[PDB]
Amino acid sequence: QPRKKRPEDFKFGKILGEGSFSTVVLARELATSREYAIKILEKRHIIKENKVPYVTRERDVMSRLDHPFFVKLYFTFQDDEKLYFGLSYAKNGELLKYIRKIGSFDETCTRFYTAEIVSALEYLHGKGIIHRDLKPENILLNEDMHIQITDFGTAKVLSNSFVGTAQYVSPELLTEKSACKSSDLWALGCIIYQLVAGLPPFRAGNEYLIFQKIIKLEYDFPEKFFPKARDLVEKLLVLDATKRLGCEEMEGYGPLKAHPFFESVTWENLHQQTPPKLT
Ligand SMILES: O=c1[nH]ccc2cc(-c3ccccc3CO)ccc12
Repeated sequence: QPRKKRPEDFKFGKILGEGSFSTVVLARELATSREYAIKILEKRHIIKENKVPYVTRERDVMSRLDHPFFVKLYFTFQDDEKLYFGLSYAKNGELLKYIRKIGSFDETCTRFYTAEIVSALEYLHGKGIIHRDLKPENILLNEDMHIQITDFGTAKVLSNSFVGTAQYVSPELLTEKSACKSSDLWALGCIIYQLVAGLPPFRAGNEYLIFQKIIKLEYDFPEKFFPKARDLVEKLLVLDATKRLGCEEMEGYGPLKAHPFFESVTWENLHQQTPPKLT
């Protein structure tokens, strides 16, 4: 590989995002003119907080991902106080940003971007990995407007430690501290609802209220909801995780990709296709 890089190799700029144990900063590599999104983590804070297992697992999962619908790790290096991860810069930002600005997607865009997410999850789960915190803030759009899914600190590599954003948490989490590939499919059913309705399916004044509706399966479809989308969503937001379309007990991604909502989809070269214009 090329020699290890250093902070001094980069012109740092704009902060792209702030996590709890990391900041992501836009950097341009001097020698190449390339722009990376560099995730910076301070060792003391990680060690103090007992996150070494999470930082490690993050780097490790990201090293194993070789697929266009995922953020790529290009390099890592380290000074005395900090860790740096050279990641793909997603030029167009969060999917949630677009949900906000156009309110919700028409059927073509829902179907295109839903399909990409399904195809991303098929690959991920193929390698025995659970994202565990899938959501519109985690799904970035590169400058071609294809998705790039990020944020793998909280991911789990198959062979129950209490993660998740409230809106997208699956029942089994609230019930057994359990998580499986189907937890991600739950999140999918939530994200789909949100693409169409323009809003997460379970919403309440606070986390506890949210968790209540979730385990009760307490949410409703607006009348304008595309029927074939609604139908698919109903086969994902199933309290029983062994009966969610797309999971191993349901015989996997074949039946999920076969679902009528995806009738017009060509799964085979999704990232070669030209994304429908939003809105
Ligand atoms: O461009 C990026 N590449 C890889 C990761 C990444 C991550 C973020 C981020 C970071 C922290 C909190 C929220 C967010 C979401 O905005 C932004 C841009 C990128």
